[PDB]
Amino acid sequence: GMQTTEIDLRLTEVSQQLTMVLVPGLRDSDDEHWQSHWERRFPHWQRIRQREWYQADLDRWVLAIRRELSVCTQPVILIGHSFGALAACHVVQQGQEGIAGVMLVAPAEPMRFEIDDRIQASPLSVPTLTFASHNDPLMSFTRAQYWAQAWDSELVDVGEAGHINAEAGFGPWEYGLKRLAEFSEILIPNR
Ligand SMILES: [Ca+2]
Ligand SMILES: [Ca+2]
Ligand SMILES: [Cl-]
Repeated sequence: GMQTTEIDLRLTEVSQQLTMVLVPGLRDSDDEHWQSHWERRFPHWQRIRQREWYQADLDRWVLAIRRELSVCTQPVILIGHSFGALAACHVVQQGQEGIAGVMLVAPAEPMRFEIDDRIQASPLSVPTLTFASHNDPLMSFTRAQYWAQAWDSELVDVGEAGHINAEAGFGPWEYGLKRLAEFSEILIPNR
């Protein structure tokens, strides 16, 4: 990457004070998925685990994120993909403490997973960044705009990026790391 060394230095400093938590969606994030690239690149970043990944169940994802937060010593940034991003949203909306910010990458339309009754179209109590594709099967761009506006999130148009997964080339996704660095630095307690 053109900006790799500067990305890594900046993110290494952010990590001295904030903890990144990776939240995958359905089936987990495979080895070539950006969340997995990022985990290998930043081995101190955290990642949720659970026994079953193949059934969308909001409460299981929420329970996994809660488990993860219970042992965090610093404020967390939740970095979600698809169903994982919905879970990140729901946990913040239900009033979970210890969250500095959330990054929602290709959040799914709640109806696709029959959780339209659990995700509110209302502001998230913390700073939020949302990345939306124009050819994501689970979320139209105009609906991404609707949700971002409702959630009071910044909306980052990544073009035709499919579902923002390995099959689409994400992948190392240095641009996501760059944006994360920008966003997270303003959340650091002592900068
Ligand atoms: Ca973990
Ligand atoms: Ca229904
Ligand atoms: Cl998903």
